[PDB]
Amino acid sequence: NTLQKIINKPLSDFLTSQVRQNYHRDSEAAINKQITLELYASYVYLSMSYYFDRDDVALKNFAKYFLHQSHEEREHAEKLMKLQNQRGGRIFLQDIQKPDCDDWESGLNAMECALHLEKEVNQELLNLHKLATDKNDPHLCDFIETHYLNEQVKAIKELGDHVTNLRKMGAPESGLAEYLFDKHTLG
Amino acid sequence: NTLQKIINKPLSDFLKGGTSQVRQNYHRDSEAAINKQITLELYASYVYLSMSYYFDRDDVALKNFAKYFLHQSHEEREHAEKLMKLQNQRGGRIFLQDIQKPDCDDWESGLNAMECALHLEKEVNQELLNLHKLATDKNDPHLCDFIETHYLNEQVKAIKELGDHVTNLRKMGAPESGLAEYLFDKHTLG
Amino acid sequence: NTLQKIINKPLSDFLKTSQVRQNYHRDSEAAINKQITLELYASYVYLSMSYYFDRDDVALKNFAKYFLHQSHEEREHAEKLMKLQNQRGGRIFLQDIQKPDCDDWESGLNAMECALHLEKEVNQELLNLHKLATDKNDPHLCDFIETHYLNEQVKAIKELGDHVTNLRKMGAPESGLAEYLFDKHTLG
Amino acid sequence: NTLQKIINKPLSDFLKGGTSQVRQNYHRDSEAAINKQITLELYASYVYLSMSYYFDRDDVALKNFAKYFLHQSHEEREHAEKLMKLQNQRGGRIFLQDIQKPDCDDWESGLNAMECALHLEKEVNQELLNLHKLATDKNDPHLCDFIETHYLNEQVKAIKELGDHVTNLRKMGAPESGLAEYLFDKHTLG
Amino acid sequence: NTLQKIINKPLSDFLKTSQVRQNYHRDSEAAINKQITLELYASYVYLSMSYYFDRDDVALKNFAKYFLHQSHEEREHAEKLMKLQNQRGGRIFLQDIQKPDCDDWESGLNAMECALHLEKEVNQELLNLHKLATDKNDPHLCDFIETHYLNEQVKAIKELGDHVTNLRKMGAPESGLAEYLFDKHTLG
Amino acid sequence: NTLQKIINKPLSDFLKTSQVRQNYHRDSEAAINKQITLELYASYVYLSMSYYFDRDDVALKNFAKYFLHQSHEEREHAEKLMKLQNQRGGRIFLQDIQKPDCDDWESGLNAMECALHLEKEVNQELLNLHKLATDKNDPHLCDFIETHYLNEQVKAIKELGDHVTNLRKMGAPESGLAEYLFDKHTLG
Repeated sequence: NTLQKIINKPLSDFLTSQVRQNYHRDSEAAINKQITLELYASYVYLSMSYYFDRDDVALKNFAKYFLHQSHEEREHAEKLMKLQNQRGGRIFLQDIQKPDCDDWESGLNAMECALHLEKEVNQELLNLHKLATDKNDPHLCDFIETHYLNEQVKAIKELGDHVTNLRKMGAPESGLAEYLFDKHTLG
Repeated sequence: NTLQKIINKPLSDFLKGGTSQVRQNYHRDSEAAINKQITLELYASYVYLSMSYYFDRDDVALKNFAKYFLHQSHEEREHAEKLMKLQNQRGGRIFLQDIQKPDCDDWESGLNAMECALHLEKEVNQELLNLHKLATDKNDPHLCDFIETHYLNEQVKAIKELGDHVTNLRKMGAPESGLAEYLFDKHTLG
Repeated sequence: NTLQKIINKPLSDFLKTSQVRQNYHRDSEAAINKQITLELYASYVYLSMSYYFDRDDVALKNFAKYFLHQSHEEREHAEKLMKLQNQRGGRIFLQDIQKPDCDDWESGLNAMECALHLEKEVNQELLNLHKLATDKNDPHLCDFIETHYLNEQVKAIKELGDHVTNLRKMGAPESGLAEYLFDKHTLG
Repeated sequence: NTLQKIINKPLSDFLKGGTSQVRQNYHRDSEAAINKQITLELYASYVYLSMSYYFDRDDVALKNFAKYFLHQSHEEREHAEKLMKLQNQRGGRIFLQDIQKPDCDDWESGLNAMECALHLEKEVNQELLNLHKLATDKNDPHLCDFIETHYLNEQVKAIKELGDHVTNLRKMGAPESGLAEYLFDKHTLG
Repeated sequence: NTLQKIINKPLSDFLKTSQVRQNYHRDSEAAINKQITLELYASYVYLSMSYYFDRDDVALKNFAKYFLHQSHEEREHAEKLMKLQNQRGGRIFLQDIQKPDCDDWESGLNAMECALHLEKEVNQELLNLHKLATDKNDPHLCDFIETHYLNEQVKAIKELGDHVTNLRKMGAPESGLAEYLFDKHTLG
Repeated sequence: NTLQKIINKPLSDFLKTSQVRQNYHRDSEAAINKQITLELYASYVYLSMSYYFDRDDVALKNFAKYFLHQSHEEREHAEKLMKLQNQRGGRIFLQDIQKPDCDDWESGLNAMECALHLEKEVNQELLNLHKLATDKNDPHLCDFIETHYLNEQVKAIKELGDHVTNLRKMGAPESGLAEYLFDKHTLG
């Protein structure tokens, strides 16, 4: 899992200003690591979106839904870069690795992969909050809380709801199920 | 059922002790039965509240089933508040009691929840009819007309709608077809 | 005190795996179920308080309106905790809602004083809930309590203290004129 | 600096003596530190007020520098009023003290004033972070969240903006170029 | 009395050539700096007064609003004197703003009485400032004090005297009902 | 130049029949996937430029806005190319987006010059892509390039050249006043 590979790199791989105060180098590095995760997640959703744009898949609202998710992730990354400059840290950009799948199989499978991805990103934001708590950085703790933590919980709950419905309607075997879910839930 | 335990409790247990300047032709039994009816409406409110957030679960995820029962829970609380208003209007004294928890935490499906709601509404309707019989026997025409205009047709309408909902879900294959409950959630409750 | 009895009940009485569950301890899950019954109980107290002032021998309509509003706010508090429980993957476990401690709230001052004490007892449980979430390293739960309960609780306590003060300075418990004018000028 | 004398004064000197019906989980140290923070915000208000009318002088005459610092002076007074509101909300007692005069009557230029404002905001931010550490140690989550939502990001935003202002003025030749301060006054602060 | 101490400070403590300066004596310049600290001090007293009535054990919201407004008016008075100082070519010389004399203002009546006395003490200094400007043959300074301070001071004194009278006739210091009704009907 | 390494990569590395595919050569499908990578890379470069000027030691807000908008336009270009790939029956093959060459652009002039070079390099690959479509007799792909990229590329290059000229005339990278005034008057 290339996502798990990014999560396992040390903080030193993601590395004085007049504005800097109470901003630990570990926090600065973790913010740069979080930028990479958000940019990667944006790439995964962009890939998912145009998979459903294929003539042999052709689920238009699945495509719209994941495209909007991709733009939300890109917006998260840009707000993290803004925070980095606000605190006096320096942005250190890395390669955005390609997603692990070219073919996402089905609408149910794509929602299951999105649920897994959001829970893995949530764990990193939780570890990022723990690091900011250990470094006594309450401004960074507040930033993570206000902008991410409840947004991840809602995204995870919404993806779980979508997974549950698709499985109860007929799993990926019923192409009728994915079509009707595309119209009635994502429409 | 916890409902039956409330229904079969002696009337005098719904009185504060076990005269208002406004009290007139308001029998102690009627005052007691109004307090009993408040407990039933509050209980029914709790049942629909439990039902509502069952469908809000990530492993059930029927948003309109959840919205529908939450609205019903609020209507029941409103019926109870109006009965408390009536109790004070006639000079009775409100005597509250524990609101017992519902019998289930896990309703099985949209069909089963509709069916349990149908049974609950008929049980509450029966107690409302007994309350009317008591008001007739005590020659309380104001109480009789109060029950008629505010509860009797509303219970009949609720009972008819729940039956329609049960019927439609059964015809689409509700217990087994998750597609049936999904499309009913969209087309009828949405 | 029924409320003290609920507060002293152990966490295990508020219990008995989800695809959305993450970093959600069983203790936090039980404590959310505990807080749900506290808010439901508080809603019941205010409901009782409200219709006491609707009595023909009390007849303070704005006291009644004030407490009925607080009753609906506590119910909304409870419903948002049930929504949170499902958001995090816990299982809602409902208990009996005990009847309020009083049937007769005596006066407007006395009802305000009981409301102040009730809101302070609920605040303590919220602070204990926040402490448990901090120990369990649940920042989302910590933030949820912070944004939705702590400042609202502090504002509720300050408003009730203000009300109790004005009523006492007006001569409330003896002076029925004081409670009438307070009902008109502050709650009206 | 007069600021450092306030910061290093013992906590108990910011208490009235040296229980409210609403007081709950509000430690004496927190009550003292809120009174200390009020003195700092009032001091910062005085500093920006002195800065503002320096640029209003006929021999300085930078109208937008004057408007900018006067607005900052009003924001600081507003922070102090809100802390007095919080003190009463939690049952503490407001204890005021002398607002010491600023250290300068003659700020040297627009750049120097921006730089002194940058230093003052970082000094106040540091005391706000110490106040948060104290509220954490006393397990006061309401106070922690109050400081977070109302001061911490606002201080970071103020600190970033002042740094931008200092940077731009230095790049245009601010200390020596009066043209630089004139055009910055027009294009950035106007 | 901190205010008496400021008033008794000599003019030389409020000092230490401009192209705009004309007919502006160093005495007038020092007296403007003195008046600035008086208005700043008065703003501090009213601020203290305001949040005394915001206390949960006082809880008179319109008293608090009234005094907070007066605090901002005194601050605006001070800022206009700083603008005048620069208009005439003087140099602003800021001093410490002393803390108010009281922490506890006792009651609404007592706060109004202290406000009346404060406004009368500031009025005296304004009249002394106008007298100095007349002796120095500074008609612009005389006119500035006339249009911006004298009638506003007289109106402030008359309004506070009215307030003190109504509170006393209502039974203010003993009767908490009086101060509550005055807060609602006159300040509300 | 990381850009050149992408440009010099063979077409076979950009490849991993549909009912809609018609007259769509495998080389064109691969070259579309290559152009997607180029537009995504350019988006990354402009995003890096944008937040360079957002730094507190650079602090040119309109430079930052100008490049952020350019970064969104490049990403919009990439999304329309993926739409084209699916329209013609090709299969999107995504690759790593390489990090930009510089973390630290030196100034507004240097960033503008680097943008000028980048757009010219992307224009050359679009012209090669048009040449490939011409040789494979793909008039639909030729027209797609003509209408959506060629004139937009020419307009971007002329604008960037205009900006570079003005910045150099005004005082080059040495005048910080020049970059500030250009930021206000041209990019504002």
